Amino acid sequence: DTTQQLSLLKHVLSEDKRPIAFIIAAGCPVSIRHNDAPLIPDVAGLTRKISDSFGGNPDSLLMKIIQNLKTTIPNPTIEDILSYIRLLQQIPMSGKIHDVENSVINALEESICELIEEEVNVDLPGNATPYHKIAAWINSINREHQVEIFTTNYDLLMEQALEELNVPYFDGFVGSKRAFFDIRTIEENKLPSRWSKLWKLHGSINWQLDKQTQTIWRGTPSKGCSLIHPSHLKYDKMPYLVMMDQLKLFLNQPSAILITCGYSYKDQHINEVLSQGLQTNPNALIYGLQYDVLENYQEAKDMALKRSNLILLAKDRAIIGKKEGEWKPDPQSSQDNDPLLFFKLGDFQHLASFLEEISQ
Amino acid sequence: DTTQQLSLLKHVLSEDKRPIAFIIAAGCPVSIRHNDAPLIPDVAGLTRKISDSFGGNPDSLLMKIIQNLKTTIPNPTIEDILSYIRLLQQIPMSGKIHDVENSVINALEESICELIEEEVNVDLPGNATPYHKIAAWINSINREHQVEIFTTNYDLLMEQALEELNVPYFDGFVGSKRAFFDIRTIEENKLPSRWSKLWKLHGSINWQLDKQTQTIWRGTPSKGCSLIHPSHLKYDKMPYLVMMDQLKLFLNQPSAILITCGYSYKDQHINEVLSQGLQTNPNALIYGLQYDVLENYQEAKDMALKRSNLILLAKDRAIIGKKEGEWKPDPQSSQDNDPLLFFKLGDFQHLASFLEEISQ
Amino acid sequence: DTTQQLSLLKHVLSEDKRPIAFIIAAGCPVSIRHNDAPLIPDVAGLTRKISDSFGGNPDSLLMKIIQNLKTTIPNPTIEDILSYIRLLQQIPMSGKIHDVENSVINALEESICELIEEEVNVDLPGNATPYHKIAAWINSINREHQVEIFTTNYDLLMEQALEELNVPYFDGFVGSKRAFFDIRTIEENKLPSRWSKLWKLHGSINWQLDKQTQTIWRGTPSKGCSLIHPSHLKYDKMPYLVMMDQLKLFLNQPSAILITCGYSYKDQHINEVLSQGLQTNPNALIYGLQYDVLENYQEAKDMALKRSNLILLAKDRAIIGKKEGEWKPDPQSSQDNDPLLFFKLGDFQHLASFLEEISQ
Repeated sequence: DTTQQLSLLKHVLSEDKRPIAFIIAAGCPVSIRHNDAPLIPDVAGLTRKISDSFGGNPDSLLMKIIQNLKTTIPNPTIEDILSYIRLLQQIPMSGKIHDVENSVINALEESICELIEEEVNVDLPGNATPYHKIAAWINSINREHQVEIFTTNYDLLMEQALEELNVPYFDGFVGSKRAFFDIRTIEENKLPSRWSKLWKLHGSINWQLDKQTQTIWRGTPSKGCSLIHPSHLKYDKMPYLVMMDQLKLFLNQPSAILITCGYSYKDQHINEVLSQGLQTNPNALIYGLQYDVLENYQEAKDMALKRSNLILLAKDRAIIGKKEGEWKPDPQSSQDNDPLLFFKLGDFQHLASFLEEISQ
Repeated sequence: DTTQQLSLLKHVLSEDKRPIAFIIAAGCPVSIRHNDAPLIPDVAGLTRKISDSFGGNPDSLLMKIIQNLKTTIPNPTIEDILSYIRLLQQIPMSGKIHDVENSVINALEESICELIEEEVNVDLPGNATPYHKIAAWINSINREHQVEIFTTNYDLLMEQALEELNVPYFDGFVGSKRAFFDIRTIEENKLPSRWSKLWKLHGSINWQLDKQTQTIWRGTPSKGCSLIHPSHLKYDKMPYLVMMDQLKLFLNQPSAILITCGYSYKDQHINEVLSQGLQTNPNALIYGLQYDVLENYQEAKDMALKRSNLILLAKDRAIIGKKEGEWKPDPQSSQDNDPLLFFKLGDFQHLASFLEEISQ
Repeated sequence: DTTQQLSLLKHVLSEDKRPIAFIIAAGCPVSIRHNDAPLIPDVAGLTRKISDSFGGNPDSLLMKIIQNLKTTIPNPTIEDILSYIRLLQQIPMSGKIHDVENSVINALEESICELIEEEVNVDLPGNATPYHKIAAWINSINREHQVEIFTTNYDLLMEQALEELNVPYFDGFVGSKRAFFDIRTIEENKLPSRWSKLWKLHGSINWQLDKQTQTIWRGTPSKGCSLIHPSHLKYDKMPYLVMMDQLKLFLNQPSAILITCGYSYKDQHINEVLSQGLQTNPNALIYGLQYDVLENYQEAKDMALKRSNLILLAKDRAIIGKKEGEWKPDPQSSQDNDPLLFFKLGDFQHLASFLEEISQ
């Protein structure tokens, strides 16, 4: 099954008459090897670091909140904890839920934000990283349709890689000193055709908010970024709806394509916007790829079974147009012992190799 | 001054080359006189009746909630109370804030919904009501641009008036038995040019939700309608964002017009969407009219002073393109005593008379 | 004969350049199996249960009327009984024909109306019913020509199946509270091309009449629906002529197609409108299919023998262009005993399977 999918992917990517996009999740940053350790320990890692940082003491508010969430959420995460804490802050919660913290909840969330900021504030080492290969592919060939990239991460790796190889892009903000969030140009949609576009759905580490005018601006990472929010903030002093609107508006164009790398389809709003855009535009496609085994992704299988234009591919099997298929007999593993049919090409490093092979 | 604005409104409404809209708030239902009493006691009455219904006993949860809200917001209302109760429901609030009601908060909100449903579930008496006059104006002349109506009320007066005079309209839902919320046709925007469109921003009394499939549908008013929400519900099993997108998308059309009757600009989301639409489309106009005195409307003054495409008119003064003007010397009141210059036409009955005169 | 007709039907249905229609009679509701019993016992059942409901007592008016009709009508039915009763009450029939019932005829027709109402007031069980498959076929592919459905039944199965699978349609009425019968839009014929159209020729259980203004409207099934009339009512406070006219007007577009399922051609008006429209447009086709043996249908054979563009098909033989043919030798039944050549595809469940196969 490797040959057919590889060839068709080559054909669809080689054409320059179709829009292309990406979705980048924690899989891409974790795929970078450093000191035989993950560059960023992903959502589970960033959750466990907070859990161990405050220790196992039951007197801590954060451990109490985690065990409270265990009753409702089987596997609570940092996103859920942050949303829960912000929610508790929204109302004068002086009750027994916050009896231990009459006002220490603000300090707890402040420390969580600071530690996340310290953890994800790194840079790309060297010029052999996969992001450099991806940017090289992007600027290798001039195409009449712009290449967009959607990022659910907080790190600035992709911006750095796009600047080092000198690929222009527009991420929403326009300006030099304290770039503001320009709105009109976003929906004019008449940027130069050579530009890429980098949308950050979940915010970033450098976004900040000035409460004096209650307006946001992209600057430099300072002590506490107030738009670290994983899509949990105020009403439309908020660009989240606009980035989602941009994803949706992108999906509705004819012969649209999309590729997800490192996404586990565990976020509801992304999933429903993908579903809406996918049904509203039959021509829309999602060539979602999972580095993990498909058996761990019930949500992905449900999505694939509900729509016919979602060519979901996994490590072991594949779902091509509401029908599920497995790997055909091929000598994927030369060794006789454990002849596992694994599609190793779904790894992000291997994906970058694939793109650079296409480009050259 | 009356002559200039009256004539220009007549000319701009008489033309059929421009889109027209309305925004209808509690002022329109309250302007109907019945038994020398208000037909609907408006938001202040709708709140005070609820407060008096549970009595002045401090043991009641609702009064404790009201006094809790007094500490943060000076003037709590039914919308704020409902949002606050729903918010408290969102997390396992078993603490001292909800110590009195371990689980009685759900009962409290259920009773609030039932009582408000009983209060706003009435019908139009006779055929002399102003809504009938407005519908007569709408169907009096065929215009190449559809006339839309945005309603923030919960009553079904507008639908009944449009039905009795046989004016077709599309309110989002398509079907007969238990009509679903059709999404695609909303954004295709290719309905017959004769149809009006009636959008319900704050929900309505007949919308209901089935939790088995977590999908909404408009049917008949049963005991407990789960979409009474004044824009406080789940993520996009929710039509609120779609109606908001429709308001925005309408505002961006060339030479767009809008009229607000009974609106006090006391909702932040409505206000910011109006402002953003005004900015993105300078040609957009808002001929907002207030029945009350201008001195009570700080938000209206602010919006009118920071934008130029908003010809706000009040009972006493007017704001025409970022410049504030008052009533010029005219014999508005014949009586010598208290020669108050009041633009009395801003009341909804007088507005209906004005439209009737224009149509005939 | 199976292969050729099956292939030709596949080709004619697969094309998106032609109008398509359906006619749905009691065969489709009865084809549903429930508790090893018919979901609706069809016209014979709905007549015999009325007969047994009033018992075998000769003192009953209804039994007297049935035996009176036996003299003229060999096999009287519920339609004939209802028409006869409405005729009897149309004039002051105080004579010996109504000597037993000075005023009890109104009570008799009432009780008949409610009894029919409860007997036909059911819902679709599950999601494996054939109607769901038909709607899935309808919305499976976008076609430039709208798919209409004509129904002679009183049940609301088709509406429920269409709206559960998110299929829009227009059944004549426009509105939300008490949807009125809009006339102009019916003949404008400029609805969005994506919409289906569901016409109810024989009325329905939810249509009602307000005598204060003598106007009809679709609402919710209440106690006694005054428009269950099987095309026997007042003059043009009556939409029957309009739906008949709509069938006629549909027959006149070029390359028009039509399929009847469960129809026995026992209605004079439908038969003559089919014949006349088939005369006027020789390009019109009717692929009438009978689940029963053709020998029971003299009317269908007569009509097929009068016209060349009516490819009538039966269980045993077929009539293709005024020439009658029988089943060619094929191993339809594997068993040697009773090698009956029966076209099993004429059953409605099998038709739903056929449409599902075409769609997939």
